[PDB]
Amino acid sequence: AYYENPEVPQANAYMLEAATSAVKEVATLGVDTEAVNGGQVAFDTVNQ
Amino acid sequence: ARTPKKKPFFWPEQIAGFEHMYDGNDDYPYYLLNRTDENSGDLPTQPL
Amino acid sequence: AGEHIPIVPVFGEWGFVEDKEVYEGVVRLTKDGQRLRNMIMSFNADIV
Repeated sequence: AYYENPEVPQANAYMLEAATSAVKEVATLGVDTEAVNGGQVAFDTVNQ
Repeated sequence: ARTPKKKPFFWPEQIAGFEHMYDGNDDYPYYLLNRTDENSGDLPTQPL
Repeated sequence: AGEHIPIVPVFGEWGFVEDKEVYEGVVRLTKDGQRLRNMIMSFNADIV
């Protein structure tokens, strides 16, 4: 008989999937053009 | 965060005097439980 | 020396919820998804 640690529940793994998708979601506004003039286009128009 | 997770169940009468054999640290490479008890002895069968 | 207010705040998307002001950069509710990852990171570190 050998000690059985918490193996990290399926609830934690389910939350990791929801977590990774959530943080990148707002972080990228929406890349209009690769490199310069990415997600900052919305900011750039009203800035000028 | 909140939930009990996979850890061994014991009885209060076989965990008596063992609290240095569980602490989350290496003070031990084994565990100890009470094998026999008064009012008819017992033998291991994985009682946990 | 101005003939108008010389202070120009730049905004991203700007408007009102109804009557309270609200505006957003690329960080607004990005904070949510970062905390779910941090949750799992802090809890499982304790298990380890």
